[PDB]
Amino acid sequence: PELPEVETVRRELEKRIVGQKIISIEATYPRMVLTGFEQLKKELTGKTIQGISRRGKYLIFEIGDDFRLISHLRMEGKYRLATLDAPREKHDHLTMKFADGQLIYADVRKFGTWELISTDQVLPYFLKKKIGPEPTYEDFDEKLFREKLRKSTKKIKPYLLEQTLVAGLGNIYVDEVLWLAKIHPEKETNQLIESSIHLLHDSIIEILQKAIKLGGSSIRTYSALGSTGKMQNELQVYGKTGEKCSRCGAEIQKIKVAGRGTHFCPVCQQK
DNA sequence: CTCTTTTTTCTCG
DNA sequence: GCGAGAAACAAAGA
Ligand SMILES: Nc1ncnc2[nH]c(S)nc12
Ligand SMILES: [Zn+2]
Repeated sequence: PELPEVETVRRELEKRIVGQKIISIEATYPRMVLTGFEQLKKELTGKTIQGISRRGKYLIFEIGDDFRLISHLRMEGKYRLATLDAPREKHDHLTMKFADGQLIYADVRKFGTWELISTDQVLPYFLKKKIGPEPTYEDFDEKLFREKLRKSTKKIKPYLLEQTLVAGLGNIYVDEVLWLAKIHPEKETNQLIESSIHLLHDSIIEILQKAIKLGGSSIRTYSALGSTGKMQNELQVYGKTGEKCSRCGAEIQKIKVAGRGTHFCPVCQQK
């Protein structure tokens, strides 16, 4: 998932599991708990979920006053709220069991991670990761964004994907943002003019906030939190290779940029 | 059978 | 410090 999908999961979890006491925690893939599974099971069993927050693409469970469980879903991670008697599915790895149901984490590729850290170590954790600002008008300052772009010779798409200029863009939304802002993904950032940077800054906020409002992109929408998204119906370029651009009518092209599949309109996004 | 395709963090030169 | 490519892993399609 990208930031809008993670935010959708966050909202659903906030509505449903806040106030729930964890009865037990089980793992079939304990290796994904980077801070140690037995240690996490010992610390969190019997504790109450107080809230769910998010930073970039990271989900943060607030459990008791002193613990935070940092979860990253990476490429394919999925949570679901299931009955206590629900059968196990092939790629289910972890479960938090409550008195009236359970929260199951599944991940085909086993890339997702869990890390148990203390409340006062959350802000240093994200400082160490060098995560950039949230994509909001309040936190995403265009003036610093402009200065960072001016100083670099990096290509705009991979630089945006680094999460340092702004947090939360992944392959789908970076392609969508660059098409909306009429910028070629291989454009060197120090070549961008002030007006293009302004459009890019606002397009990042607008696309991500629209995707959040629509419940994220669910191209494969089934039996998991955040699966009822409608943003996939609003995609203009991502996965639209060979289809026509809604603005000019040229065919959308797919290329490889820094190892990622990249979808763009060659007319609207001049090299 | 092989090769390619689908977030983060590393090695290598 | 940099870019390129690989690594973690599983599965589907050409
Ligand atoms: N954390 C990242 N660093 C570099 N490139 C990236 N592409 C995506 S998606 N995430 C990252
Ligand atoms: Zn176009």
